[PDB]
Amino acid sequence: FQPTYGVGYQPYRVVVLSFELLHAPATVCGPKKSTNLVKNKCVNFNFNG
Amino acid sequence: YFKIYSKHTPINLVRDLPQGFSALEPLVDLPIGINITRFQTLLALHRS
Ligand SMILES: *[C@@H]1O[C@H](CO)[C@@H](O)[C@H](O)[C@H]1NC(C)=O
Repeated sequence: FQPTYGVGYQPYRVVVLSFELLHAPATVCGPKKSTNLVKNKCVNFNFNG
Repeated sequence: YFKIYSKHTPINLVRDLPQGFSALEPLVDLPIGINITRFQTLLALHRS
């Protein structure tokens, strides 16, 4: 590798992420968001499922 | 799911289990997903 190389010869860092589902409980979850709590009104609530 | 429930109790009885009521709080749930059929306690030696 040299810095004066062509774009087809320049170094590329590659990260491959492999996602598998196994019969064990899946623990790597995404960040669920949190809508600003509203009180004293008839609303549809979803607290931790 | 591996559920570990635990309770700490202050007792002063010498030999056997004391007679009483104490409900065990849930401490930690572990995502292990493995088969378990046997167990073994781990102790600590005293060296002098
Ligand atoms: C769990 O282990 C026991 C003893 O080795 C075996 O009889 C049983 O079939 C196993 N179960 C699973 C789901 O692997």
